[PDB]
Amino acid sequence: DDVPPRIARAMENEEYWDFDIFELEAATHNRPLIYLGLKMFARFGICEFLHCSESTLRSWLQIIEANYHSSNPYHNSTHSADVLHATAYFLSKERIKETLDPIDEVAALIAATIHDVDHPGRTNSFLCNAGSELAILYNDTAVLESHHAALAFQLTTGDDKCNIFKNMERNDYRTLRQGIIDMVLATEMTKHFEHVNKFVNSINKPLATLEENGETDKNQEVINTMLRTPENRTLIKRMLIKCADVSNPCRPLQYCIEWAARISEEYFSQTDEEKQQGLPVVMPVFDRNTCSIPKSQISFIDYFITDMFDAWDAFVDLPDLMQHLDNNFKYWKGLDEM
Ligand SMILES: Nc1nc(Cl)nc2c1ncn2[C@@H]1O[C@H](CO)[C@@H](O)[C@@H]1F
Ligand SMILES: [Mg+2]
Ligand SMILES: [Zn+2]
Repeated sequence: DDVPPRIARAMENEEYWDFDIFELEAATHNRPLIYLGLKMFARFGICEFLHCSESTLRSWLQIIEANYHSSNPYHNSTHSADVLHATAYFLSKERIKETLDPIDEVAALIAATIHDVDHPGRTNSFLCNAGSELAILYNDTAVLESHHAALAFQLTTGDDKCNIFKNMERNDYRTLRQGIIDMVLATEMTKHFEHVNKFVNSINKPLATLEENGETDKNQEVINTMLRTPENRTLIKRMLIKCADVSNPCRPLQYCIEWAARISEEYFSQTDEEKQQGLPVVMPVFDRNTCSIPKSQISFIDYFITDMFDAWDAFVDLPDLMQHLDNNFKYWKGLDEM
């Protein structure tokens, strides 16, 4: 409640898409997740659903945020706060509000908080090739993604004061647990095109077919009944977490460039380490001495972003995001100047 002025001013227009997440980072002193978490969890009314106190949530938001590495350029508490902000925005839209249930809204916002917890600034491929402690632990299969979720529940349940899932029912926790685990694991990029195709075939194409009839009262109930099933809700949740995770190209141009520079720096550190240690170079194009950042961002957007957000926009209707995507894409094209 009693938040100091600079941090309180940074979180004024937090419902809006245009949000100064880096002012919050500077204001909070690399602690943006706890302050943004407090307001976001309260606004939805998550501790009323979970039956937790304010002090239980503060201890929970603290211990996860401590395990986020400040040394990492991109994968830190500020990134998870940006994803949490993106998550809440998509949940607040009319398509997602009317489709999803309150249990799903809680699972999404919790998942966004923990999805990259204890990131080593490195990819899965690096850890498998290096023979890391977690690579051997998870058998070179969803190494980081399983570690993020597994460690998050170890921190939450393992300590009594940190446990936000203390007063819940037996059935309510397991459905919530299965929901959070699935959304965190869905962020793995090897299954990127799998999660995009399953979204288009099961949601968008049926919804496109049903919309041919019109806006009749009986037909809207069929659109409701079809989307609101457990299978399709999960596919919407898998798509929502994926989009919010890589929503930085759809931000305002200042933030887009900042997110681009940070993730690029995190690769150059990895590429320098792989050369010195004598590991196989899994990311050859992302080297500080040869990489074009503008040209790299164009390749990333064309491969991952453009087709995914096309599907997500067609479903949810996101005119601000797709307009920013067009403005940022053309800016990266303009920086060649040769
Ligand atoms: N803007 C981005 N550019 C590039 Cl090359 N990779 C990015 C960008 N934003 C996110 N990523 C990557 O996407 C993955 C998370 O979905 C991570 O491996 C890494 F963060
Ligand atoms: Mg990930
Ligand atoms: Zn992520």
